[PDB]
Parts: sequence; C-alpha cells; structure tokens
Amino acid sequence: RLLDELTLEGVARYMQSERCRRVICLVGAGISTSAGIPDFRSPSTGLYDNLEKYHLPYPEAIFEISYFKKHPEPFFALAKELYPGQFKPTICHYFMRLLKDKGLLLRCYTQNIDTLERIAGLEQEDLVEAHGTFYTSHCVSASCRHEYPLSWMKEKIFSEVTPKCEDCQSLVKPDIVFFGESLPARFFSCMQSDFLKVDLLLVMGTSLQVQPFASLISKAPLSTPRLLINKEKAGQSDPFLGGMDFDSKKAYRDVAWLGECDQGCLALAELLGWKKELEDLVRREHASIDAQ
Amino acid sequence: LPKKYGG
Ligand SMILES: *C(=O)C(C)(C)CSCCCCCCCCCCCC
Ligand SMILES: [Zn+2]
Repeated sequence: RLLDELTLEGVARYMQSERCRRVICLVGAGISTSAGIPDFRSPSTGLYDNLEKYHLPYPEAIFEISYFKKHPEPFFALAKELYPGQFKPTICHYFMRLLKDKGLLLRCYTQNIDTLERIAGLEQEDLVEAHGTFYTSHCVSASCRHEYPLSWMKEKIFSEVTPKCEDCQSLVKPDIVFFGESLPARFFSCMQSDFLKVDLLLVMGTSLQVQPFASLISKAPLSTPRLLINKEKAGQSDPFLGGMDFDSKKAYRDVAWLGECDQGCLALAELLGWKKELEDLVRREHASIDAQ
Repeated sequence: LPKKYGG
C-alpha cells in the first residue's frame, strides 16, 4: 500500500514522498460553515420552512428552474434574507491555495456556491463548481447570455429590484444550477480526465450524500489514498442501499480525521511544515478583506 | 446532460 499507516501522519509522509504529485480536493458545505455560510442542503437550515407568503405549488419550487423563470421574486427575496454579511474564506480554503502554490493541486471539485474558493485564490482552471456559483450571473435568454458580476447581482438583490438584462430585459440568474437544469458539462469532462492522474483524494466537509458528486470517490484508482477531513465519518457503503473502508481488516488506503475542517487542515499543514505559511496567508488575506 | 435532482 502507498500509505505506511492509516493515519494523518501516514498521509503527510505520503504527500512529502516522490509518489504524491497530484491532489484532487472534493469539498462541501462543511468547509464554509466556519465562515458563517449555512449548509443550504441541510434540513436543519430551514430553507423550505417559511415560504408561506410566496404561495408556491411545492416548497422545492423556489429552486426549480421552470418556476423561477415564471416567478423569480420568491427566490430573490430569499436570496436577500440569506446573503452573507461577509465573504471571508476559511483555513481550509487557504490550505487549498497553498496546495496550488506548491504545484500539487490538480483540481478542486466543490458543491458550494458561496465563491469562497475563488476569493481564496483558486482560479477557474483549478475549479469544478459542481452546482455552479453565485460568482457570475447570466441573462437567461439563449440569444443574449450577457454576463454580470456578483457586485451587480448583489445590488439588485438588496434593492429588491428583480435583476433584468440591460441588453434585452430578460431575467438575469445567478450561475447556480437550479433543480431541473443540466449539471455542468465541465463536471463530467474534468472527471473523465482528472481521475486518470490523481495521487491523493482530499475529501473535506462533505457527507457524500448528494449525487453525482458523491460518486467521485469511486472514480479514484484503487491505489489512490483517500483522506476524509470532516466532523463525521462519511462515504462508507450503506448496509441497506449498498465506498470508503476506514476500519475493516481489509482497509488499506482510506483515512478519517474527525473534527472541524479548519482544525484538520491546520493539523495536516503542521505535519507538512506549512503551518507558518498558512497562518501568514490567512492572517494577511483576512486582514485585507476586513480592510475593504 | 443529466439534470439536477434532489438525490
Ligand atoms: C442545488 O442543490 C443548489 C445549488 C440550488 C443548492 S443552493 C440552495 C439554496 C440557495 C439560496 C440562495 C443563495 C443565497 C445567497 C448566497 C450567496 C452566496 C454568494
Ligand atoms: Zn440579455
């Protein structure tokens, strides 16, 4: 096996060896909760709870594309209610920027729409935003598709003006994937290429419950170590419906570090000798954001 | 391409 032991220390030694050149990160809502961003797919967040005044045919209609295009006001009213007070990426986000800086980041696949990967310094080429992003918005008319930045969209959301395209006056929609929209072609094209090349899968802040994102762990080569940094263990085969194997006598490459994602990434950076680099980057970028 | 669904 590539890991000398099934621990964070084993993963760090592997990352420092000549065998580990290309890292894929798979990240979800757990890497942004410490930035104040709620998990938008968690029932505990109550997205579908206080929608009475919108008179929706069904709760999920507020995130379905056909309903949105007919009645966009509920979605934008909710977007104003949930809009974050600040966009400050976490230690976890900046850990991935360090991976990029050190030439180790093959790709970050993210389920999040909060743009924090981009703010932290990952570029378009580095990212597969599996459910899109609020970072850009587009006119919904196929013949126009004018693109608008988040500052433009934010102003419309906060002034309670339904965003309309300045060229053709069609609705302008954030580039998140609504229910009933196609998933991004980039998700499938990158998956088909990246997983031929990966040396390590870093899975952070995702319960691996939403498809097709969760199936990415099964795309890794059989030898590729997979490290889960998450508050709870996840990704194992489901005894009912049925994967990660952390604990059996047959386990050989999967490792679980259970705790806050920031503390896990900090622990890994520390083992790698990157803790000062990570502290200096985070404190500098946070200072810069706080000073805007 | 496959469309986004609850699951
Ligand atoms: C699919 O599962 C989607 C992409 C719809 C999950 S997001 C569901 C909730 C979205 C609420 C609207 C966003 C609020 C403001 C967020 C701004 C982030 C930059
Ligand atoms: Zn337009």
